[PDB]
Amino acid sequence: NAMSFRIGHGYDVHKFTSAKQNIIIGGVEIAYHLDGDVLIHALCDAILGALGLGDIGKHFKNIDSKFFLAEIKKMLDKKQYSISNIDCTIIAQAPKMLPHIEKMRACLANILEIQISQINIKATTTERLGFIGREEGIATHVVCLLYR
Amino acid sequence: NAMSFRIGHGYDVHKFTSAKQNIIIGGVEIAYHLDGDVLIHALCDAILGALGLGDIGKHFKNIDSKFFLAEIKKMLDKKQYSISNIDCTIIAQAPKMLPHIEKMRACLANILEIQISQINIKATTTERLGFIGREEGIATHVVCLLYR
Amino acid sequence: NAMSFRIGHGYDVHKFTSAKQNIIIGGVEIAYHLDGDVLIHALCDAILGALGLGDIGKHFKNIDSKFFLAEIKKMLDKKQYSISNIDCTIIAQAPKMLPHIEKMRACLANILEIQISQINIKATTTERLGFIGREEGIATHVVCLLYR
Ligand SMILES: [Cl-]
Ligand code: NA
Ligand code: NA
Ligand code: NA
Repeated sequence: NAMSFRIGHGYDVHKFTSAKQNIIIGGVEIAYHLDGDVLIHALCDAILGALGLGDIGKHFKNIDSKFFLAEIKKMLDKKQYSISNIDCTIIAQAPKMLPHIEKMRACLANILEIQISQINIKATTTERLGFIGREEGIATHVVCLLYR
Repeated sequence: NAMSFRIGHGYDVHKFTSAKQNIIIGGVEIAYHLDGDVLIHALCDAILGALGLGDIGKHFKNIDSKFFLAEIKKMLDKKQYSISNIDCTIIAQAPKMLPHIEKMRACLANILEIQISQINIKATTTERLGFIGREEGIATHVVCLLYR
Repeated sequence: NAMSFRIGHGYDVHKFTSAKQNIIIGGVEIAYHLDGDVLIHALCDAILGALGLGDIGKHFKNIDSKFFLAEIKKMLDKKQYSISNIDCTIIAQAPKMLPHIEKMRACLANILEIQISQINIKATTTERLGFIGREEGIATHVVCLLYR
């Protein structure tokens, strides 16, 4: 017989939220900001993308994003596709990703039950240009290849 | 025997054109702006990309973009490749895409003569950052996988 | 038997460096600016990406970028994968790429020892929006598909 391959692509952006002092109003103290895991998000998007399932939005807060990834792993099995490989590009002026990347790979390879060598995570910069260069936020691109 | 797979990638950007009142000059009324379907454009690019055909520019105005997509469908057949699947990411702060996405999928699946499940369209935002966050325009990323 | 496919994705950005007159300080003349091949860079990233090898950074200045591409060609052989095809999107408001693209394709197809038709290079614009629209720099997206 023959086999089937499918590509997904996720893209996500996270805006940094500056922490600023809590304020009192009408005598009550309100902590504020002025959550989302950008990579796992783009990754879920890529996988549902490859499957013609739309995005994470079609299927669904403060729960560890790892959970969602685990639900996507199940949806993946029900559709009877496997991961061939995953490639990730984190785009950030900062923080510095390099120290944490292998941890990310092990973490996700585990949840997804593939080999570390089947999921690549690299980080680049915009060279201080655009909203990412000004450190207003970060983005990630994910591509996945699925097989049956 | 064996089979062949090929990846394309399109990327397109559309700048919004503000509608502003018509002006008279030298006594003649001139309507102005201060056309392109961004998705079908990136999509054509991805397909010609996968085939080593360059871009839509290598092969060619106000004609419905669906037409071009139909010519790309023919070029695809002459090269004897088929679509495995297509993944699309629309990047926009607005308008709101969600209501129109299924229409897009049906429309394009039809022209391309594949299953709706073979073409995925998702929409994300830049979270109000960069030119897209300021609503100056929109972009789309397309990836396609082709087989023989 | 069966075969294996793998996707890579590279993304690179280059900031233009304005040439401005040399300055003298403490009586010594210092030439300054206020190097990297963006495409070959994203391309290497895509290939190492597909292989679960991280990025060019994991494996390594003023040497012709073609060299690095040639080392990536060797790493590719040691892992025993082949290029199915490569798709490149150069994002620039300028300079004008169109005249130089075929040269790029021949150059890289040669080093990589594949057919010109196996590597596609297209160029688009941001329509004068964002850092690329303001001509502050350029980016490239590469996707590659590898087989065994
Ligand atoms: Cl900007
Ligand atoms: Na799809
Ligand atoms: Na190609
Ligand atoms: Na990989």
